[PDB]
Amino acid sequence: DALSPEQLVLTLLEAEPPHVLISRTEASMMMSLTKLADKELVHMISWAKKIPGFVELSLFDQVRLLESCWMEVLMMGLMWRSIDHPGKLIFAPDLVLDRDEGKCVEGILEIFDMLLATTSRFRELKLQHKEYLCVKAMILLNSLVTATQDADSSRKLAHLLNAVTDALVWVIAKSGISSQQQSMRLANLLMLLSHVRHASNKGMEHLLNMKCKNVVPVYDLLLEMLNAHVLR
Ligand SMILES: CC[C@@H]1Cc2cc(O)ccc2C2=C1c1ccc(O)cc1C[C@H]2CC
Repeated sequence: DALSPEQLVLTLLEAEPPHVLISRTEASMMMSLTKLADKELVHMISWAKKIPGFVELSLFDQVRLLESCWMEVLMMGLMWRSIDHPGKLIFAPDLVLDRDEGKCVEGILEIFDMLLATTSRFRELKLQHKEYLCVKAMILLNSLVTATQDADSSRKLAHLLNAVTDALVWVIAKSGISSQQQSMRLANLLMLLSHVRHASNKGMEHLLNMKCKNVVPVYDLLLEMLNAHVLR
């Protein structure tokens, strides 16, 4: 009964890690970002772990879920920090970027555009903090081929996702607005998610031709952290 709305929303509230800090030239940027990314991915795993039922899922599912959503989760987190600061992407209190500034990294601009844009749409939608938290967990749990041995784990996963989805519904209900407005809102929140998903996809295929030269691929960084903090 811990996967009840009120409980869950509170759990996510407390499970939220504190923003990482980082003092602030093509490569030099990738440096600071990669450095932050690594620092956030660690927190992400703790965050995941603190979600009701996650560590009870099969180890396979844990790795698969985290491997498949880190980009999107990082993106969602970026936008929320930079939701109230138009034209800017607040990677960290110190490190902040301007639209034009994005022209620095090879075509990272498209990602920047898509992001800055969607951030705006969320701002307009006046995204609430609790709405944000539920939506985030959804991404972790939602983002094909199922092995017989994984059957039970799958079954559970379905529940966690349903619960979090219900919690979001609940959070929207307490917003006070009319019933049909709740419907409309939920639909909207999900529409925008599809964008973030599309953006994070671009970002991946982007790294599928990344200048691995003066930086370390975040991939390798994650695969290592997983062996460290999820297997071991
Ligand atoms: C909007 C940048 C995106 C998401 C993000 C959020 C964050 O808080 C820290 C790092 C990142 C990275 C991204 C990204 C976007 C496109 C890529 O091909 C690779 C990456 C990896 C890192 C930047 C080192």
